[PDB]
Amino acid sequence: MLKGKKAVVTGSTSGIGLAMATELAKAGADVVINGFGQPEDIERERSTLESKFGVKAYYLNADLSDAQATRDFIAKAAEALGGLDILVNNAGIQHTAPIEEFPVDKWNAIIALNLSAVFHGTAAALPIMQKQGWGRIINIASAHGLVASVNKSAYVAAKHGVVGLTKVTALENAGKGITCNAICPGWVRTPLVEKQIEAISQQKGIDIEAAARELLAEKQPSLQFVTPEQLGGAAVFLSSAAADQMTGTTLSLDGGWTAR
Amino acid sequence: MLKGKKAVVTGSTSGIGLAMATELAKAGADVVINGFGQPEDIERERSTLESKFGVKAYYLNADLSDAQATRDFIAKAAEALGGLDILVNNAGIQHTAPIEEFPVDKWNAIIALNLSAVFHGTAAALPIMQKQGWGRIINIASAHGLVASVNKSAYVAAKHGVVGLTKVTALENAGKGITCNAICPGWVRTPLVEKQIEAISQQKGIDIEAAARELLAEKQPSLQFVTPEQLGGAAVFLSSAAADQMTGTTLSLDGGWTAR
Amino acid sequence: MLKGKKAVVTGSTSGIGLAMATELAKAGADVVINGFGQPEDIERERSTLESKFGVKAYYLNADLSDAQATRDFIAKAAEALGGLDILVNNAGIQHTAPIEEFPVDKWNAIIALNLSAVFHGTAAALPIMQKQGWGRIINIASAHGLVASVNKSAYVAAKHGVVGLTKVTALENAGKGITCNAICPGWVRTPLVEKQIEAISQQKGIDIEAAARELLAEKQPSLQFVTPEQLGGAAVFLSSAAADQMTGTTLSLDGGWTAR
Amino acid sequence: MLKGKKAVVTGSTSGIGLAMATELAKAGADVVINGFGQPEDIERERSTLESKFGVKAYYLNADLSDAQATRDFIAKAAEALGGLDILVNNAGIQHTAPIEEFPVDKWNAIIALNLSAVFHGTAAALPIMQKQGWGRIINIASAHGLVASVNKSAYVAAKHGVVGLTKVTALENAGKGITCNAICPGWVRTPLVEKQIEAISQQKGIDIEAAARELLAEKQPSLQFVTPEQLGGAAVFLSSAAADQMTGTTLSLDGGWTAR
Ligand SMILES: NC(=O)c1ccc[n+]([C@@H]2O[C@H](COP(=O)([O-])OP(=O)(O)OC[C@H]3O[C@@H](n4cnc5c(N)ncnc54)[C@H](O)[C@@H]3O)[C@@H](O)[C@H]2O)c1
Ligand SMILES: NC(=O)c1ccc[n+]([C@@H]2O[C@H](COP(=O)([O-])OP(=O)(O)OC[C@H]3O[C@@H](n4cnc5c(N)ncnc54)[C@H](O)[C@@H]3O)[C@@H](O)[C@H]2O)c1
Ligand SMILES: NC(=O)c1ccc[n+]([C@@H]2O[C@H](COP(=O)([O-])OP(=O)(O)OC[C@H]3O[C@@H](n4cnc5c(N)ncnc54)[C@H](O)[C@@H]3O)[C@@H](O)[C@H]2O)c1
Ligand SMILES: NC(=O)c1ccc[n+]([C@@H]2O[C@H](COP(=O)([O-])OP(=O)(O)OC[C@H]3O[C@@H](n4cnc5c(N)ncnc54)[C@H](O)[C@@H]3O)[C@@H](O)[C@H]2O)c1
Ligand SMILES: [Ca+2]
Ligand SMILES: [Ca+2]
Ligand SMILES: [Cl-]
Ligand SMILES: [Cl-]
Ligand SMILES: [Cl-]
Repeated sequence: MLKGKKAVVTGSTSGIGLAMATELAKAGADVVINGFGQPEDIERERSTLESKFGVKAYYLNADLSDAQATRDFIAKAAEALGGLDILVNNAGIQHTAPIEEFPVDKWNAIIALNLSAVFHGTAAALPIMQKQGWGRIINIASAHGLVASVNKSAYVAAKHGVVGLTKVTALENAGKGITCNAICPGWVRTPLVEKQIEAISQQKGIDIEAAARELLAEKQPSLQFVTPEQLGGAAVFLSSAAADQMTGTTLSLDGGWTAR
Repeated sequence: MLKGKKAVVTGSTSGIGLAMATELAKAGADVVINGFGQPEDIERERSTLESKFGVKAYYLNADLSDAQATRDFIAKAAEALGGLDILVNNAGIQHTAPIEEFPVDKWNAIIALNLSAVFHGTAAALPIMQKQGWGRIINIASAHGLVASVNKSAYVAAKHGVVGLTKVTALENAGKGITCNAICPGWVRTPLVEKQIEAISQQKGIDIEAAARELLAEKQPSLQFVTPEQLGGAAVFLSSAAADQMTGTTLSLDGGWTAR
Repeated sequence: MLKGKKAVVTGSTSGIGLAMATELAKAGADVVINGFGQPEDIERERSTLESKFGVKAYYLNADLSDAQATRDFIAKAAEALGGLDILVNNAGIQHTAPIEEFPVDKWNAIIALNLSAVFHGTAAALPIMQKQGWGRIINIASAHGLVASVNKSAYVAAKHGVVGLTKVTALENAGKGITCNAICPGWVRTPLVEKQIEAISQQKGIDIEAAARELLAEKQPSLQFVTPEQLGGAAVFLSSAAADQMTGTTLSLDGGWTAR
Repeated sequence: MLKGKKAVVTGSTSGIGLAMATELAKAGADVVINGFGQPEDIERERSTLESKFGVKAYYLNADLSDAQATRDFIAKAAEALGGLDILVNNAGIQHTAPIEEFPVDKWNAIIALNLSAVFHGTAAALPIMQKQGWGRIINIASAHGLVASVNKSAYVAAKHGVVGLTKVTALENAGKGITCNAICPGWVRTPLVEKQIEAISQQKGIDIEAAARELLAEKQPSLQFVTPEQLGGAAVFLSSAAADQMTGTTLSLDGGWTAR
């Protein structure tokens, strides 16, 4: 459904980001992968996109925690793609600790990437989409953008802001043919959560995978993880014309996390 | 995208219901419509379905406001298709008036259909899906299942109820291959809506299309109606394996209505 | 605080409702209580209520599930008070049980009491509060009016309904000097809940005071029961002048229940 | 009554913060105000707080936008009041502008003061309350912490961030005797707002009162601004025992803003 569209995905050299660039390409969209890692992989990964889906893939490095760098990013990203229809702010970092102790430097880091990066990101993007008369800004928030969890102050503060920011963007460009929504995922066994499948498994020491099928049991009623492909799928739906009038809202995939 | 699957939509003889079945059929699925009207209009709609999408289309009458009648409906609808994977409880009605002047028979009439029917249609269908190991319950609430408007008590109550019933249904069958979600549409220009557009037309004694754009410019920030066709597309998505972990939540297609 | 103010509280011969009336009286209001029980016990509460707080207290039996009786109730209750400034629709019932197995009668009754009863009582009251230019309609919903939970479909539904209905009331009478909010309590150790604690203690075969701690843990993080006197104090406050602008919202007292 | 207890209110030299401190004092609590302004107007309000409520009112200058400054502030404040029982993080600023034109400097300033400040404030304040076993943290978010309005990206994002932070604060200190809640008020006629009123006045060609009516008209059903005094009443209620079990939730006084 997305043939001929130009999309950009932040933090997409791995995890949920990569799975998304994956599905958008499959939908027939040219994509601008972004993130960190061994140049080799990133290339094998970008290279592999044009192979599976027959679209054009481009890689641009950018530490999206820096406002200007981020803004200069999308601009170059757009230059490479020769346009900019779909922007998906996905890059993000997680840190655990009770407030009174949360490192001050970590707090600023999460806010700067998990939230601020979304704003500047959008800022630069909008003029282009506005000019065109069509656009899909897809912010990747999380359950923790609607509800809260212990010792994740910074992460929850950030995501809650992302969701809120999403609304503003939606209303501000209402009817313009442009939409902004925020996918709010649950438990996705990636490195960001694998660090918590082993942390919760050292305070009990019990099986490393028992601390997982347990990790879920406490938050996700489905007792099953949410696969990145599925998220990429949701990003594809948001980009369809079926969603022309779905703006400023949140789309949750959390095995029933928010239902209770 | 749904080849083989069997679907059912209450109140699908016209309006949003009909559009729902149409996209489910278009996606390759046998559907069972239902509703009121001139058998002539119903038969053409039922047949146009088998003709345009090359699938089996069954018609079943039932005054879903009747308990055993609706529960019976479900089973008889399961024999018609020879199984039952998707259920779209979309039947519903309306009445405008201030709380202290809302006929008690209207209050009832609404709660019976708009809320109770979803309950009876579910309980009847659940045992079936539970045995198949797969299932989809799509309840068509509204924006009035999240926020409220004047002189629509009954309707706002039942929707707020369908949303909460949706939540419960999702939790009781988590990880069983069955998901339950609520589509909370915004203004869709149907007859149920055309009735209020005309009431505004006369109240302010203004144009009929001038009274339309007004109804929008009050709740729908996009100033654009939500096409039934899109809602049928959002229903198709809730059926895709992409939404296997999307359960017990609402899917707002409202042009910004709940963003503010 | 409320010296002189004339209040009414459905289902107050016991538990939460009795508390709601107790703080109301304690705050200087004349109160009308109602509900089932032994005419002896009922007289005692009404009795104590009078001489302990120095205000008039009346009783009025009426089965609130009877739409017609309940309306005659407020008018009747209004006559004894010679006014009606505050209305608290508190009465309600529970019934644990899956969906495919929820007795249609158990659903009908909870819907008739927990939801419909609120509507009628409000319709029968608004008129009075409207003419005087001051009113307080305090609805007792529940966290389950905000989020769902297994085997409690009828309850969770009706509760969402109340929150939704509450909003409509507030909007229809906004500015008139009448406010409408919904108190949403967490676990309150009352007969209604003890009954569930006695089931968990039965199912798991553990100590009763233990099952109580286990009940709390699951949904209520504070691990401390919400107290009646508390919900009472909250109801009082909603009647203060600070609340004057607080209308059509939910006041949640659940020890974190809905925060996660 | 809060006699004995000690309280702190950021940004209280005027506006909502000032009315907040006046109510806690009237309740009998010794308070510490903070903010900017003319040392005479500051020292004036400070005096009235003692000469009118018979309590101790200390003053402390500090640019809450600075992480360390706010962390020492609560430090000195505690040492000043000889303790810290109630923290009211109120300090905040606004700036209207559409995402694409919203000043980067203007953004980071709003985030540092409308979100981060709440963080550090809470970070230094907790240790004290934790050791005491009792505490109250009152965050002054806004209706824009639940919903969104155009051209307020920074502000909306920050508020949600707060409503978000509020939850983690509560959860983390759940059952400890310390609660965290957020007051999300609607339009409160203050400078911050008179500025938005004078923008609609000179940008539409009409009275400064013609615009006010509109300001409310659009978002506030009650068509009446919320009074800074009422907010204080809320804050007082939150510090009461009636609210011992009310934690991690928002307390909205918007006049129906969020009900629709
Ligand atoms: N893992 C989960 O359960 C889960 C749940 C909900 C939401 N999310 C979100 O999904 C998105 C990706 O998280 P993840 O799980 O994939 O973690 P990840 O570790 O798997 O991915 C982080 C991605 O961001 C890149 N990144 C590194 N530095 C960056 C920078 N300065 N700017 C931008 N990107 C940078 C990484 O190299 C990587 O590609 C995030 O914003 C996170 O909110 C994850
Ligand atoms: N129009 C909107 O803006 C809008 C917005 C939100 C939700 N909805 C919902 O969409 C669904 C359809 O509403 P609509 O706009 O299509 O109105 P409609 O008038 O267009 O459709 C009502 C459908 O129900 C059928 N119906 C008649 N009697 C019935 C009965 N006894 N039992 C079951 N169905 C019966 C009708 O024949 C028709 O097919 C509803 O539940 C309504 O909540 C509509
Ligand atoms: N216990 C909790 O944790 C909890 C939590 C949230 C909400 N609530 C609500 O508090 C309200 C009171 O519940 P409860 O815990 O006090 O149960 P309860 O058993 O303690 O009280 C029920 C009250 O309703 C009366 N009642 C009996 N038949 C009635 C009828 N036909 N019509 C009206 N009232 C009738 C009862 O005699 C009693 O006074 C309810 O609507 C329930 O939703 C309770
Ligand atoms: N006015 C409204 O309608 C309204 C509505 C919702 C929320 N609020 C909130 O009320 C709180 C106060 O807003 P306001 O309306 O009173 O604006 P205000 O202009 O009236 O008050 C701003 C307060 O912050 C102080 N301030 C100055 N520099 C500061 C600094 N560096 N750090 C901290 N504080 C500083 C000011 O001196 C003043 O006391 C805010 O966080 C704002 O969210 C106001
Ligand atoms: Ca929740
Ligand atoms: Ca709203
Ligand atoms: Cl947690
Ligand atoms: Cl309205
Ligand atoms: Cl707006």
